[PDB]
Amino acid sequence: LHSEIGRLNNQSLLWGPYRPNIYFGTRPRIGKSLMTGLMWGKIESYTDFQHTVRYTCEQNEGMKGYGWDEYDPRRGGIQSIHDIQNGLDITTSFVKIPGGAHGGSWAARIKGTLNDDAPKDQKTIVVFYVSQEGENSELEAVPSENEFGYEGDVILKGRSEALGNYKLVVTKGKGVIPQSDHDLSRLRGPGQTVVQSLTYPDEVLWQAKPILFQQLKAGIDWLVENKYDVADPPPPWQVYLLANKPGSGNVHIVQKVFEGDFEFDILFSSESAGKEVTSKDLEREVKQATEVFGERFARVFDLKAPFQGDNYKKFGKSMFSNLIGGIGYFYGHSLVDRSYAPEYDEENEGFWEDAAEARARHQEALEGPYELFTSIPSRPFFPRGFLWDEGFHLLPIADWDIDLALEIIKSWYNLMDEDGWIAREQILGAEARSKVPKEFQTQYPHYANPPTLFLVLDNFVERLRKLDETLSTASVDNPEVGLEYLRRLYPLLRRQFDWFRKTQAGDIKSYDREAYSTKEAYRWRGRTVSHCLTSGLDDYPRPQPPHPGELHVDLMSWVGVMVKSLISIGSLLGATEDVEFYTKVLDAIEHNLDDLHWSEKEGCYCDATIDEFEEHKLVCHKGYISLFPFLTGLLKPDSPKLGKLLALIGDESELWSPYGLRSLSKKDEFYGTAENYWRSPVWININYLAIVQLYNIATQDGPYKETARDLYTRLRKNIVETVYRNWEETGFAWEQYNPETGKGQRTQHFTGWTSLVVKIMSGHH
Ligand SMILES: C[C@@H]1CN(c2ccc(NCc3ccc(CN4C[C@H](O)[C@@H](O)[C@H](O)[C@H]4CO)cc3)c([N+](=O)[O-])c2)C[C@H](C)O1
Repeated sequence: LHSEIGRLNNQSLLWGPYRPNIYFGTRPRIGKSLMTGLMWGKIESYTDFQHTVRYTCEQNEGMKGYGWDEYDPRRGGIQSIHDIQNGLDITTSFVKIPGGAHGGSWAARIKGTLNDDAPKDQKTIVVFYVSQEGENSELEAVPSENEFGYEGDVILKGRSEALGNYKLVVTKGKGVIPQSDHDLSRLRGPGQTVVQSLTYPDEVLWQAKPILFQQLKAGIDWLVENKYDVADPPPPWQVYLLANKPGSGNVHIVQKVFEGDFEFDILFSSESAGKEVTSKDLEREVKQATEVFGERFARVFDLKAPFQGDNYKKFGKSMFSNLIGGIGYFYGHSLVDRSYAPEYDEENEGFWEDAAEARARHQEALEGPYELFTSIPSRPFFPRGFLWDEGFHLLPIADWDIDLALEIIKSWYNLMDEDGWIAREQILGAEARSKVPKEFQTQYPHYANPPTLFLVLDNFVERLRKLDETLSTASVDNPEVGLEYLRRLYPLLRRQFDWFRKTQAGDIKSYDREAYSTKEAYRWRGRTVSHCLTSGLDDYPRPQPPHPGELHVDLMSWVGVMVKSLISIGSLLGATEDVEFYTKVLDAIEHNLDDLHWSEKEGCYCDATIDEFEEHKLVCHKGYISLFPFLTGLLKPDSPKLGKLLALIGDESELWSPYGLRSLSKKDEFYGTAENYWRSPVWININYLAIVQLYNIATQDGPYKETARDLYTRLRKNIVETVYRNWEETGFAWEQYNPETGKGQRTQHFTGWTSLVVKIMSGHH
C-alpha cells in the first residue's frame, strides 16, 4: 500500500507554479522539462521598457507588495501583485486539473488592472515565455491564418518522454490592442499578438530576460537598416513588437500589447487526460479551489482568542498562503569544496586564518546534478533551501498537509552524502546561482546547521501514535504507510546523528575538565572572530577569541533534540540495540549540560572556552543561547534551573520586551553592537520555541504551571500583535522585529519562519 500512496502523491504534486524566484511561472518536478514565465512592463518611451519590465522577484520603492491570497500546491491558488512603477494591479490565478498518466493539466488566468495613478491609455507589454529541455523533446507553434500574427489563440503542440503529448494555449484574451497608423504597419502589421520560436543550448534556456532583449534588439536593428529613423519614427510600443516567426524550437516567446486593462488565459492540456482544458474549466476550478481552501483553513488553523476576529483570519491566510506558496522545485549542480583540507579541522589556535588559506586554494567544483522540492525564506532575497529554516517552515505546513511535509523532508534527506552531511544552503543550478554572489556560493562538508527537521518528525510521530483530502493525510491515516516511511528514513537520521558526533565534537579529555561523561561535548565548526554562521545565529556573541576548546550549549541541545527523536522512532521500529545506545547518550547529555554549561553565578546556561591559563571558563551572554536546553524541551518540568530561566525570560531589564523576547539581553555589553543581527532584535522562530515550551509547562501539574501560564499568555499575544501590526501597516512579514519600537526590519517578504505566527494563533500544542 506504501507504493500505491507514493505513486498517487507523485501524480498529485508534479505540476505547480514552483518557480518562486519569479512573480509567476510554472514547471513540473522534473529536472529537464517544460517551464513558463510571465513578464510585463509599461512602455512610454523609446528606452524605458528595459527599466520597467518585471520578471524575477524584487522588493523596492517601485513595488508595493505581492503574495498569494490562497494556495495549496495540490489544487492551485490566487496571487496578487501591486506594481506602483507600472501602475498595475495583477492577479494570477493558477489551477490544476487531475487526469491522465502524466501529472494532469493546469490553467492560469492573468488579469491586469490600471490603478488610479496610471494614464487611462497606458501601453503595457505582456510576454509569456516557454522553454523546454530534453534531447528527445519537441515543441511547436501552430502558425496563424493572418499575415503578421494572431487575431486569436496561440497553440503550442509538444511531446516529451516526461510529459507525453500535450498542448499549451495562450488565449486571445480581453483588452484594447493599440493599432499603429505608421508606414511600418505595411510590413509588421498594425498591432497584434506575435510569436517567436527560437532554439538555444538547453543550459541557457532559463535566461528569459536576455533572450528576450536580444530579439528586441534584433528588431530595432532591422528598423535602422531599413530606413525607419527619427525623421518619422513608429510608436514606441511598435518598435518593441517582435516580428512574428512561429515555428519549432526549445524557446517560444508570446507577446501581446494592451491599452488599458487586460486579461488572458494559459491552458495546458495533457493529451493523455480527458478532453482539452477550456476557459470555462478554469473559472469553475478556481471557484472550487477557493471553497476547499476556505474549509481546510478553518479546521486546521482554528484561531483561538483573542484572535478569533476576521481581521486576524485574513492575516493568518496571508501568512500561511505565502509560506506554502513559496514551495519551489530546484535542479542543477551545487558548488562544494571536497578537498577536506586539514585546516578545516580547526584543532589549532588561530584556526580561522588557516581555514581562510584553505578556501583560497579554490578546490571547490560543481557536483550533482541534484533536485530539491522545498519552501524558502524569501522570494525576493533568498529563494532557495535553507536547512534549519525548513524545520520551522514545515511545522505549519505539516498541520495543513502532512503528506506534503514528508515529501519535502524526503527531498531534503535524499541530498545527504555517504558521510551524513547535507549542505545548509542548497543553490541548485545556474539560475539559482544568478541570485547569490560568488563569495557565498561554495558549501563546505564540515559546516552543520541546527537539525530542526527533527521537530517536524516529532510531530509526525505523535500524530501517528494518536482524493486530495484523502492524500493530504494518507501517511497518518494508514499506520502501515507511516511506518514504512520511517523504516526507510531512519537509517539516514542515524547517519546524520553520527555525522554530528564525528565532525562537530568538542574536546573534554585534552583539558582540566571533569564532567559526568567524557563523550558528550560539541563545538560548531566554521566560526570566525565575529561570527558563527553554522549555528544559525550569525553574530550572537561567543567566546573571544574562538578557540578549539570552545563548547557550545546550543549545539549540545540540538543533539539532545536528535537523540529523543531517535528513541521515539527507533522504539517504533524495534531497533533495540539502537535505543539503548541513544538512552545512554540522552542520560549523558543531560548531566553534561549541567556539568559544563550551567552557571550558578549568572543563573543560566552558557558557552564554554579555555582560559588564557588553560582552564575551563564559562562565557555568559544572556540571550537566546542561554535558554537553549529549555527551548529544546530537555529540562524536567520540576527543575530549579527551569525556574531560574523563567525569571530571565520574564525579566524586562534583560530579554522581555513589549514586542517579544530580545535575542540578547539589554544588560549584555554587546547589546546593539556591530551589525546587531542577533544582538537585540526579536526573532519569531526562537520566540515560537519559547512559546511552545512555556505552554508545555502551563498544561502540566508542577511548581511553575502558573508562572508559565502567565508568560505563555503574554508572549503569545505580544508576538502575534507585533507581526500583525506590521503586516497591517506595511503588507509584509519581516525577518525580525525591533525590540524598542516594534517595527519590522531587515528583509521583507520573510515567509519564512515569520509564518509560524499562524501556528501560534491556533494554539493547542
Ligand atoms: C538577492 C541577492 C541577495 N544577496 C545576498 C545573498 C546572501 C547574502 N549573505 C548570505 C545570507 C543568507 C541568508 C540570510 C538569512 N538568514 C540569516 C539568518 O541568520 C539565518 O539564521 C538564516 O539561516 C538565513 C536564512 O533565512 C542572511 C545572509 C548577502 N549578504 O550577506 O550581503 C547578500 C545580494 C544580491 C545583490 O542580491
